[PDB]
Amino acid sequence: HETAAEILKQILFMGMMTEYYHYFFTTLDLFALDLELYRYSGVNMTGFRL
Amino acid sequence: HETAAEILKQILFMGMMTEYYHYFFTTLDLFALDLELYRYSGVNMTGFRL
Repeated sequence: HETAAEILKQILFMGMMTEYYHYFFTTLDLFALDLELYRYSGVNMTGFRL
Repeated sequence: HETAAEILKQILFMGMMTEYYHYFFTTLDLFALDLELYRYSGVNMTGFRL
C-alpha cells in the first residue's frame, strides 16, 4: 500500500502511459488512492477488492 | 505566456509526454516560465529565445 502511493506517481513521471500497457496491483486497497477518470487515456487497469 | 502555462500543465496532466510527440511553443519566454527538464523524459520540446 505504501509503495502504491509512489508507483502511482512515477507511472506518471516517466511519460510512458500508453494504452498498450496492462497494470495490476496486488493490494486490496484501491478506493483509498487517487483515481481520476480522465488522467488515463484508456489504459487497462485492474485490481482486487474485498 | 499564460495560455502556454495552462496548456502545458494540462498536456502534462493527462500525459502526452512520450516520444510519439514533438511539441513547439512560439512563446519567447520558456526559461522565465516554470520549466524543468527532469520531468522531460519522453517527449521532445523546442522553442524560441530572443
